[PDB]
Amino acid sequence: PTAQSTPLTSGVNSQEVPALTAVETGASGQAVPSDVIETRHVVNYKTRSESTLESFFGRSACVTILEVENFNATTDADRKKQFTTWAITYTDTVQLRRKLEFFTYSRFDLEMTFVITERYYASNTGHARNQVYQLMYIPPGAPRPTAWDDYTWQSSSNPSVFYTYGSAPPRMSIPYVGIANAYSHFYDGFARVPLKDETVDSGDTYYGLVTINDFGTLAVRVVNEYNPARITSKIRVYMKPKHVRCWCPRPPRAVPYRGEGVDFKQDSITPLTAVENINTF
Amino acid sequence: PTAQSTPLTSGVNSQEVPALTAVETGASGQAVPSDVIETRHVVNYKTRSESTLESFFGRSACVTILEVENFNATTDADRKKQFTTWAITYTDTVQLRRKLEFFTYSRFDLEMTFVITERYYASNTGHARNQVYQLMYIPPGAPRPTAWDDYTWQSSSNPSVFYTYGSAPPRMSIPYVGIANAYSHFYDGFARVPLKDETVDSGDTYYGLVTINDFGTLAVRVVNEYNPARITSKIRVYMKPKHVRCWCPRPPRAVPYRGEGVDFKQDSITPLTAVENINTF
Amino acid sequence: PTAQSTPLTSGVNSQEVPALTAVETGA
Amino acid sequence: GLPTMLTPGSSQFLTSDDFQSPCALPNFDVTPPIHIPGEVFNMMELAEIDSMIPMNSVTGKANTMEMYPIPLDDKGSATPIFSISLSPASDKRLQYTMLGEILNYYTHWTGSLRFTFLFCGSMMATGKILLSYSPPGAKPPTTRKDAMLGTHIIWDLGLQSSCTMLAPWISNTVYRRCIKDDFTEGGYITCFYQTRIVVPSGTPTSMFMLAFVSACPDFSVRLLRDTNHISQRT
Amino acid sequence: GLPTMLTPGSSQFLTSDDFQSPCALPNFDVTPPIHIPGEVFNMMELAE
Amino acid sequence: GLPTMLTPGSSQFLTSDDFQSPCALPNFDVTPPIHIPGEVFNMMELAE
Amino acid sequence: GYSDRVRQITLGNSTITTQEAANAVVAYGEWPSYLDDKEANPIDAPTEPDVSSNRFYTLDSVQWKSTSRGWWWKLPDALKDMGMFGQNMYYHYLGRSGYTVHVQCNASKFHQGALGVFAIPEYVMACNTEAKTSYVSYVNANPGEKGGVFDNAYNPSAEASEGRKFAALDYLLGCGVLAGNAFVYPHQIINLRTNNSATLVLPYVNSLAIDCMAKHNNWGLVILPLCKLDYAPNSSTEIPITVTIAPMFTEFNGLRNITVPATQ
Amino acid sequence: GAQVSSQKVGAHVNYTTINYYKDSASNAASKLDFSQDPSKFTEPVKDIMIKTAPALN
Amino acid sequence: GAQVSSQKVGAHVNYTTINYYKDSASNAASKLDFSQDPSKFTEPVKDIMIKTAPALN
Amino acid sequence: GAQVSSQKVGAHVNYTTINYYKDSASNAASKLDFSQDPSKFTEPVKDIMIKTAPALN
Ligand SMILES: CC(=O)N[C@H]1[C@H]([C@H](O)[C@H](O)CO)O[C@@](O)(C(=O)O)C[C@@H]1O
Ligand SMILES: CC(=O)N[C@H]1[C@H]([C@H](O)[C@H](O)CO)O[C@@](O)(C(=O)O)C[C@@H]1O
Ligand SMILES: [Ca+2]
Ligand SMILES: [Ca+2]
Ligand SMILES: [Ca+2]
Ligand SMILES: [Ca+2]
Ligand SMILES: [Ca+2]
Ligand SMILES: [Ca+2]
Ligand SMILES: [Ca+2]
Ligand SMILES: [Ca+2]
Ligand SMILES: [Ca+2]
Ligand SMILES: [Cl-]
Ligand SMILES: [Cl-]
Ligand SMILES: [Cl-]
Ligand SMILES: [Cl-]
Ligand SMILES: [Cl-]
Ligand SMILES: [Cl-]
Ligand SMILES: [Cl-]
Ligand SMILES: [Cl-]
Ligand SMILES: [Cl-]
Ligand SMILES: [Cl-]
Ligand SMILES: [Cl-]
Ligand SMILES: [Cl-]
Ligand SMILES: [Cl-]
Ligand SMILES: [Mg+2]
Ligand code: NA
Ligand code: NA
Ligand code: NA
Repeated sequence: PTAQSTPLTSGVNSQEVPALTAVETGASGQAVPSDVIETRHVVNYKTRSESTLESFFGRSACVTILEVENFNATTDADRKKQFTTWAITYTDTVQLRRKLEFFTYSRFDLEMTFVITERYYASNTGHARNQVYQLMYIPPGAPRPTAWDDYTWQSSSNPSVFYTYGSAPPRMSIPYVGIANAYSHFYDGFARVPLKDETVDSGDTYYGLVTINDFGTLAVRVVNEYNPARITSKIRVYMKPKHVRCWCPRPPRAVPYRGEGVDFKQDSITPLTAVENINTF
Repeated sequence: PTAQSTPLTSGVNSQEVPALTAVETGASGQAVPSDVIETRHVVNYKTRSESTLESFFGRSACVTILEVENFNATTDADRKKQFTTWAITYTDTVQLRRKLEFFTYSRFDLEMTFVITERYYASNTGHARNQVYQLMYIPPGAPRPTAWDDYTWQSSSNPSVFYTYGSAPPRMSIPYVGIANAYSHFYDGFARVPLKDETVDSGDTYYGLVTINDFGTLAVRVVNEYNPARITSKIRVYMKPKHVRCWCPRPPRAVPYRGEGVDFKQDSITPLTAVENINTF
Repeated sequence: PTAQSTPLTSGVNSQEVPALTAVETGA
Repeated sequence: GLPTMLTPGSSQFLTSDDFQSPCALPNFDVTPPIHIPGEVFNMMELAEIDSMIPMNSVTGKANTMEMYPIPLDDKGSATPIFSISLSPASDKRLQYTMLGEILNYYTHWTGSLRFTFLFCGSMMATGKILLSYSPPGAKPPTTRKDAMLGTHIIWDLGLQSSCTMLAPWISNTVYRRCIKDDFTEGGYITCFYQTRIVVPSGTPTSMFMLAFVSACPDFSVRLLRDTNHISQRT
Repeated sequence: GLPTMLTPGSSQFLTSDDFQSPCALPNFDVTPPIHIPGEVFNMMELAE
Repeated sequence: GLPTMLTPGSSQFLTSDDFQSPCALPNFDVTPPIHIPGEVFNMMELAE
Repeated sequence: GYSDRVRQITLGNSTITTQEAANAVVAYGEWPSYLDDKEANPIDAPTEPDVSSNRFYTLDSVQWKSTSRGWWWKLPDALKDMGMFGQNMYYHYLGRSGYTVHVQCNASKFHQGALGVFAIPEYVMACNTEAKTSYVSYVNANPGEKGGVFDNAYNPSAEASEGRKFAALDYLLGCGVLAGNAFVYPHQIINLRTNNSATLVLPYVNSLAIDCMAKHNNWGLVILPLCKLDYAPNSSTEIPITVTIAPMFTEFNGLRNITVPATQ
Repeated sequence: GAQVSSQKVGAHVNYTTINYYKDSASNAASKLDFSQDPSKFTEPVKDIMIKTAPALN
Repeated sequence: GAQVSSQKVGAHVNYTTINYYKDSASNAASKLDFSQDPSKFTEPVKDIMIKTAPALN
Repeated sequence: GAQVSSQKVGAHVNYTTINYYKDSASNAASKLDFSQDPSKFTEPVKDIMIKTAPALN
């Protein structure tokens, strides 16, 4: 299937007036060049292959950067650097989020890929043996780790991936896991109805998708015990929507995001650069 | 095969009384919504796919953490750090054990996976060449190592896996190896009958599965001789039951374990948090 | 191919004596 | 060799993977199977079995056999006999039922819940009891006249010892979450004297009923997870 | 094993690649689809 | 190349494994067999 | 005419009647049976004692009080000194048996109370010392027809030697699970307003075709007061609970001299 | 000796299995078994109980 | 169970797919879907509008 | 040239072998051979001995 060919047409002198319409109806303009000019025949062999939803979304996009370290931790703050937990979301970054938010609802499977990098914190503290990472998916309700070596990492039921530093970026597929018939990119509502004369706080409650969304937690650790040399790591998380369906198109984000909601920032709501004149080519 | 659809039903005025029963019979309540309310037709397309025994058990769970080291050992205690032996069991950890103990008897093949990690004990003792590990399965009766480099590691008949540090986690399948027609998760008995007036000690004998179970021993060493740099290693052992059958369901463990038996701990037998009132939503 | 099954048998009172042999034969 | 190219995921250990692996004991002759009674195929089979709700887990009764029996008497109070939220995984009383324990290995649940009540007074005790399920979003019922506006059954005590009240599947979402969650709240189960319990002389004036919960055949669970009900020291 | 030989590209992560990968949640029962109004198939539908 | 993905067990040496391996002496002509008395097939023959 | 409440059971020379039953349970829906040739293990011709042993044996009665926390027995332990069943059990290395369990407790239309009656495969119970694990004497594990009682308190022993008995803690079913979940086991309830008896028919249950009866109990029998006994004219009244059990489809292998277990 | 079977449905066909090993213990997970008989636990009664009839007659 | 499909044309044939996994979520990208109906967004009007006719008559 | 053979039974089908090498020495283990004749060691006697008959007549 190709984009439209142009038919051979000459002029008209007619009560047929395809150049005029009434967009008050809610219909866009429909006229094509053959309606308003003399056209040659042009066979169009070109296709819209690369603007299908699968083609538009068919990319692994970075959605977050996590940090973990491996060293002899002697304080609570340093013990908390030996592992990390991240509430799974696409709102830490802007690029994939903006593409998804062309749509109100979506349904897709997810390819998740990870890029893991290290550096030495210091020299003259010797070296570090090659590190193994555990990335554990903690679904909502499953116990979250409070230490890098607590019982939760035995991961009998939670999916974990063990990644060996220097190996190919690890990767797995996630089904469409939504508890609705599609994912909502926007939710104009609340998690509960506040009722007449109830004592429950109404002063510090939130609004929209943040009140109802929960895709669980990614927990990451270095499995190795500490070397004399402190190693610091970054884990970049990549998402590719595949087997994609989307519904109810939206205008795209025109101004910077300032969090997980649709809120905008007072110093960043002037996207257009003023033209010198309405008559500027 | 799907979970039950709901039929279209209206009201009743009838000598048929599906709302009443007598659970003294040992039958659970059987009534469904269409027995006690007006129902619409709802087609149920949902399945119990993820609660089949294969789905419930279809996870590699950590069952133990072993330790081995590689350094120039000059004492008996330090020589014993160059290798480790572990009686194979699922009772060192709680998560897989509790899932298995929903059942009295089981039959399954086992996927065993290992995650091997290292750290430098110290800096300024130079470096260590990449280490090879031997994990030897010693069936009951086969000779157990007394040193990391004794004759037992030649492993002519015992299965061994040689693992190169930094390679993919090693993995092998074990058949259903039980000497009975199923594994017993619980055994209400003894290994022998103590007889009238025998001189055999009855004061320090044990009870239950611990008196009869023996799945042999895992022996682990670093194959390499010592470097100037002491390396300490952890071997995490993972088990996944596959091709699973189970019999005779049990209430799950409600309070902490305190060993290989069903025993409970006096300070940890109050699992419920008291409610303020019987009328607390 | 399996190891040998055991047949149903009762007692005997017989001149057939499978319990006795002579291992001098090398059997 | 056959030209190949490694993709992302290569050499990872995903604990929910499903691959073949070499057998450590090749040519091993497994013990022949025999028929054993009580084979289980699905955890939802176990969810359909009645187990007792520790409905009276108040101070002094929690973690005793007295946590199960629901106090009844012949006084005909207008106060509710018991009140509990339809939160079968997370509620302090439902979480330790057999259904609750199974739900705490899953993230999502759907379907109808069956509440079966066994009256354990004397044969000479009579009574009518209202059992109600109120789907969420309105004032939680604390009076019979609010409770009776919801899904309910009037139980006549008699020769048939037991009455089943259904919490039919009534939800916005196709699944609820196995956690305390406003968005997937399930509503309110309550119980009132419809008349009162009546006894003649020489008969106990206070007695108990037992409450059981089980899943209906429309019930299913998804998204395997670790439970918060077992842990160990490290 | 089957004799094989790795080619250039081996172990790379190309963000526009199109490969299979193991599922972290095997045997997962996705929520049944229902008809939702306003399905989009092509970004050029929005351009019109 | 054919896209592949290494699984757990990759590169391990299990002493009870049962894999093919390249022959160090290809096209070698083994000594023809002859009948020898006393062939054994099963250790249980010796147990009897 | 025929009623779920009225039942006769005849095995050998013994008959039970009840006029206030509540149906009968067949554990896991399976009637007991003899061991098929295609599932057999020991190869000696078995002893099948039939009517000599497959008959109702009545245990010593226990007293249900307002303060009772419950009772347990193990099988075949509870029947080890019962007529020819006991003799066949101890003259053989191996035995298998199903059972008809008939629990009897009558009162009046003015009494109230409810007993949970549970048949538990591999009923392993906690020991009463925290100095050891799985530390129970053969003698304390195998009390015979007297069985044991539950307690509502856990008081583990100061010394390991004094704690070699079960910690039969009622609300943890003596084994670290909540008693409210015992209904996953084959059960009936004796609710005094409804019924005066429970009947459970048990097949042989094990991971083996046949096993050492003197080493291994296949079933626990648990009777828990779910709702306490109450009687307005006398709160201190006691009513008997009587347990009557018939072995069924008994089969024994490995005949020799008689087993005489240690009594201390 | 390739087996072609139905996949578990996702957001929006078949898959191929070849067994590489001589031991069934080496095989991937058993195929989904939807078998169930809750009645052996929920209703293990000798005499049939009709829901609409009295439990005790 | 090999699928043979047309490749996307380059500068100057077919390709083969075998699914290796039991979950459709594991599969590579959906095949090109050229479906479209711009009119549900560009002309969602109750009464048909003929281009050559007046929009309002 | 794929061989499809019966697997050794586990707790609860077939497997495929292709030989990759031109030398049989490269092949995996020989298939299970249940052949036996214990009598060549347990009863290597010239004259048949009937179990029920006297060994020496
Ligand atoms: C993260 C970072 O900046 N690390 C730097 C460290 C830290 O400042 C330590 O505090 C002191 O070693 O100092 C260096 O001089 C070093 O150790 O060779 C350079 C190194 O890059
Ligand atoms: C396991 C452990 O704690 N090792 C530590 C060692 C040991 O204390 C040795 O006894 C002395 O080297 O000391 C260090 O300062 C070192 O060597 O660089 C840090 C290192 O992490
Ligand atoms: Ca027009
Ligand atoms: Ca024209
Ligand atoms: Ca670490
Ligand atoms: Ca009924
Ligand atoms: Ca109806
Ligand atoms: Ca070494
Ligand atoms: Ca002879
Ligand atoms: Ca390869
Ligand atoms: Ca006989
Ligand atoms: Cl880094
Ligand atoms: Cl771990
Ligand atoms: Cl969701
Ligand atoms: Cl301008
Ligand atoms: Cl380590
Ligand atoms: Cl060696
Ligand atoms: Cl065993
Ligand atoms: Cl509370
Ligand atoms: Cl595989
Ligand atoms: Cl309390
Ligand atoms: Cl691929
Ligand atoms: Cl091979
Ligand atoms: Cl006795
Ligand atoms: Mg006696
Ligand atoms: Na065209
Ligand atoms: Na259905
Ligand atoms: Na045979």
